[PDB]
Amino acid sequence: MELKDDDFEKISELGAGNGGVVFKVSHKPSGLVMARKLIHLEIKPAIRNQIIRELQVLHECNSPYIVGFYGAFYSDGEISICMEHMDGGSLDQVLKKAGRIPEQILGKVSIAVIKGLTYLREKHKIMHRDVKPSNILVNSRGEIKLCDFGVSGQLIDSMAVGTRSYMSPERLQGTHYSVQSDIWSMGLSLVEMAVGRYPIPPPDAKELELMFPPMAIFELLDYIVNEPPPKLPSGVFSLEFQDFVNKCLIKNPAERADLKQLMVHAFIKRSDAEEVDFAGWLCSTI
Ligand SMILES: Nc1ncnc2c1ncn2[C@@H]1O[C@H](COP(=O)(O)OP(=O)(O)NP(=O)(O)O)[C@@H](O)[C@H]1O
Ligand SMILES: O=C(NOCCO)c1oc2ccncc2c1Nc1ccc(C2CC2)cc1F
Ligand SMILES: [Mg+2]
Repeated sequence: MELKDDDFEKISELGAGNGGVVFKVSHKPSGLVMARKLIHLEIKPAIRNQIIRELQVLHECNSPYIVGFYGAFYSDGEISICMEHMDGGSLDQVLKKAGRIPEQILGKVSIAVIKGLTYLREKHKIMHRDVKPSNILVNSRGEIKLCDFGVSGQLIDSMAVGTRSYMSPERLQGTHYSVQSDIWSMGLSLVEMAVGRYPIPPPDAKELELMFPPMAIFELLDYIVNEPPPKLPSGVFSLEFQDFVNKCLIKNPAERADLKQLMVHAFIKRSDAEEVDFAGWLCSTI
């Protein structure tokens, strides 16, 4: 069935970001609750068609690890993407209430992200391009799914920054980037979720014993691309987790681990085995 603007009705607002705003909406004709992302773009009907046309491949993106697609259309200066409402929000949100995320959970998240990136790569030749905690959604059935990935080339072009980059050093420095870049974004996200805050600059020895100003733009990018990469603090994380993220945060994208390798890494194999009531822990956390 086709989706259109008048067939919808706002329930609440799920939040916004750089460029987009997302509503919890009811699709009157189906009765389905959906998340509707609106993206403001002043753009000629020729390209706004190609964008909508390119977004249709989302209908073919079905995975337990990828957020469901209902449909996409253009309204009034805004292209809408309608998707599965994830009643548990983004890991960004859960990080806020949770403070830290237990290594055991993170291992479950890691599994989802890898399988999800793998799905997008293997079955669609799509790289994510924007991996961070807010584009990893969770729900009450304990599912973990990726969203806001780079399906439509033209949309990418039409959106052509903030105070926190999850961009790999190679992408910060040029155009010489690709799927390895997502691995970095993951690594960083995990360290952030692991620790409780954005890992750059790394915490003082003090700040660490405590757990257990905001940087200038250039000052931060200059760190990412030129200082050694962040690390899980010794001691309170398994040696396997530490190696996992260290492999993700290698500065040279060709030396950096790839999806193949991470999938059979000690940490993943170990997390695969662990009995974790992710669902139970999530709701407990809310
Ligand atoms: N499908 C969804 N279901 C439930 N909540 C969602 C969904 N999509 C987005 N959200 C929420 O809406 C918030 C803002 O979404 P979004 O416009 O994509 O930007 P962001 O990921 O928060 N930050 P940014 O990537 O810098 O724009 C997210 O943090 C989620 O909490
Ligand atoms: O959200 C994006 N950027 O977030 C900044 C907004 O504040 C985004 O950037 C894209 C670039 C190219 N094609 C698509 C998207 C896309 N959005 C998107 C992609 C996939 C899905 C799957 C159905 C769940 C949902 C989406 F909303
Ligand atoms: Mg987003």
